[PDB]
Amino acid sequence: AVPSVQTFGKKKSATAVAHVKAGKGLIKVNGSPITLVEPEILRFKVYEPLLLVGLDKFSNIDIRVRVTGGGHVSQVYAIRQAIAKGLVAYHQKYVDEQSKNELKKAFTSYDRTLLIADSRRPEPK
Amino acid sequence: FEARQRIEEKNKESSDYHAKMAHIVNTINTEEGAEKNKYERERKLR
Amino acid sequence: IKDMFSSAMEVARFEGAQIKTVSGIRGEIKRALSKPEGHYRAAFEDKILMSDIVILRSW
Amino acid sequence: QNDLELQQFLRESHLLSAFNNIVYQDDQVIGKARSRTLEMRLNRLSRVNGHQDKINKLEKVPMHIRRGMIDKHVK
Amino acid sequence: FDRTAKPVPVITSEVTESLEDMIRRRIQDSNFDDLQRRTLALSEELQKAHSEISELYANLV
Amino acid sequence: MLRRQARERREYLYRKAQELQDSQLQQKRQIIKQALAQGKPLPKELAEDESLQKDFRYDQSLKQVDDEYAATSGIMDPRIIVTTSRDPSTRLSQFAKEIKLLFPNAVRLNRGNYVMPNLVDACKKSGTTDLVVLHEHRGVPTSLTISHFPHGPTAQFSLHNVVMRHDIINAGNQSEVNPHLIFDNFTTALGKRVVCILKHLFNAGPKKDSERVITFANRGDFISVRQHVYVRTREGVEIAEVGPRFEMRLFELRLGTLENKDADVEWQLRRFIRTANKKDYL
Amino acid sequence: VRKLKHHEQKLLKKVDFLEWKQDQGHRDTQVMRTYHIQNREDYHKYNRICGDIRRLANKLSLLPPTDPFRRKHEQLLLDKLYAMGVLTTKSKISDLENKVTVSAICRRRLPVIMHRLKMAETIQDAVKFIEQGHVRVGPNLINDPAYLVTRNMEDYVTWVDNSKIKKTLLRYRNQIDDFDFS
Repeated sequence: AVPSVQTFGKKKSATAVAHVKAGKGLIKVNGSPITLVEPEILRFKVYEPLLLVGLDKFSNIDIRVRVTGGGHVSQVYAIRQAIAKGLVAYHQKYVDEQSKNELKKAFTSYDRTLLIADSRRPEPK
Repeated sequence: FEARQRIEEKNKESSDYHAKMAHIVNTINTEEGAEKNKYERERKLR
Repeated sequence: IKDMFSSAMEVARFEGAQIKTVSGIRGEIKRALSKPEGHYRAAFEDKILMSDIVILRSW
Repeated sequence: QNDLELQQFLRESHLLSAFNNIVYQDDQVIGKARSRTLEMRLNRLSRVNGHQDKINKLEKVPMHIRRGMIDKHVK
Repeated sequence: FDRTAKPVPVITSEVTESLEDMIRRRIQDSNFDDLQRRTLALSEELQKAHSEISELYANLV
Repeated sequence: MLRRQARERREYLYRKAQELQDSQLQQKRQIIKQALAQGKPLPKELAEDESLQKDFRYDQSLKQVDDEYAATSGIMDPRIIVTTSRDPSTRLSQFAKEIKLLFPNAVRLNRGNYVMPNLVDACKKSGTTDLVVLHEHRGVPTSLTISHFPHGPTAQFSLHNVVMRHDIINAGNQSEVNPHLIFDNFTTALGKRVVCILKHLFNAGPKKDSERVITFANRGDFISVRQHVYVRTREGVEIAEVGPRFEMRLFELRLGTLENKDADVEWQLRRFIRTANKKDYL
Repeated sequence: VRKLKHHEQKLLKKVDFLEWKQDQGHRDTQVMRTYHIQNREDYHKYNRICGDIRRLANKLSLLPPTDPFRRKHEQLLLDKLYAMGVLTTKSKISDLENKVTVSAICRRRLPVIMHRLKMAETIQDAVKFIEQGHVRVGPNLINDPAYLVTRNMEDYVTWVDNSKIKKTLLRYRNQIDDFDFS
């Protein structure tokens, strides 16, 4: 087979499925390289799960995402949640648990909503 | 206003008619049935 | 509905009224459409079609 | 005779003595007197209008047992 | 022609006045409806039967 | 908690179905309770019948709020939310506010983008007993639905001859004390049902001194509501009106909540029936 | 044993080696088959509990009707047993001696609940998956096929986490998310 791991990300009404399989180090999003995720201001919102943990961890796996639903900003937040959950879940599966821990400490200390859903469930006051 | 007058009138007319016909039928059955059951009660004897 | 009436004053005088289609479905006639002059809207009890003719009896 | 309760107490005079060796009243009565006398009243009320076999069917006892019971009883 | 509904009843001085007199009578008599906020020997042998059934019930439960 | 609420829905609907199957066994048990007491013969059915007669000791031991409200009628005071439709208008925001003041224990709530399943869910999960959602037409309000939450009924009313306190007269401001209630001329079984929904929407067991009554007069299919304050003079009662006057009118009574849209329908107003206009509660 | 001939059947009118009278119809064996229960003593323990309930309903019945002790104890015992789930409805009060069965207690047991909730295919597979260790009630998992699950724990019976049976459901519906290691 292939070593392969699927994760999911989610903001207001977007969704984003990441398949991470071990390969040579490419990152694509809806069939285009990540360096053209579109709104162009928030490209660094998408790049921050890469540049918080250094590029090499992505030099050795092939992350490939698909989103749908929502608008511009929502699809940005779904992509980066899916990528971050993808990288830490693959690391727990097919490398060591220690590096799972170091990854998740990095992403959580910077921004916990790389990993947990930011659900603004209502409140009756 | 004419709606109120029309609808209220029509309903009253129909309900009164229903009670009228039921009174005719009930009286016919009651009186004549007394007569017919009396005649048959005689007839079974002779 | 259209061309049963000729002005919105006429429809005003006849509104709230009974109406039925050929096909047996009933309805009432409710508010006079203002922008084209004859029409009104009437709310049937089932989905009327385009091949239908609404009517109103009167003596 | 048109009374409803004296004559009922006359009818279950015997069960009360039997199973309380007073409490004739049907709201202090207790135990197998209560059970059997309810079976009594229901049988009488149903007997005036039900059919003879189903109003009193007998429980099933094999032949030599039931013949023995009736013989001992008649003695 | 006919109608399909008795139309809504226009609110008049007479209607209001009837309504007030209803209220006045019910408030004089003060029978006005509320939701009420809910609260919270025998014989020798009946006492014996109770005792047995209570012990039996405790073991079962 | 989702799986809990769903499981009791499934159960209670079942146990009601059983109830409508044993009303006839209720009736066969009542006959015997007459005939044991006063000596009368039994019919052929109950006569020959022996399941029943064999277990007529237990059932002899056997033997009003509506059923959805019976669990918590007098114990807990309700919690209500009153909320507008969506993108309201200035007149409707006033109307929602003063309705909130009409009911004690009501909290106003503004809807923008609160989709309905999320509103029902969040109320359910937080624990609010019922929800009032109000619909306008250019300033004039025209509908009001009231729905009770641990899977219980929704009454939809349409509302008609409206005058508002805030826009008529600033003589003062409302008492906001536990009011008295008057429910006039509600007779038919459906009428009892509507009494039950509105009455349990109100508050706790109010005091004998409270000078604010609220009248709900069923006059001919049209429910009419008014608020009143009073005094007791030595000759009579001086009633001063307050609060909005509007003729309410019931026109649907579903059993689910107000998202469901396929719940069962207890009563629905039928306009195009041949004898629609003749009766009442039809 | 040989489908014995006529003169000897008439003489041996009472013989059977398989179905006697003290075996009440093999009722025990048969309800055991139905719900796939594994201990002879399971059926007869359930019958001793069922017997307790029935003698209690009988003693209460013999107390008089207008008696608030009787009314309180039967209303209270019905509500007890119905909350446990061994009888379905709480209205008719004759259900104590009528519809309280070893079979009702068995069908509140654990594998049957999975089968009813459709966590299984048949009670043999519910038993098998319990025994291999995939089912939990809340935090703590059950290896025990003979567990009796009150209504409010029927809310909480579920698959264990990271079982291969949980992964199959999710992978089919196409919702595996490996951050959960579901």
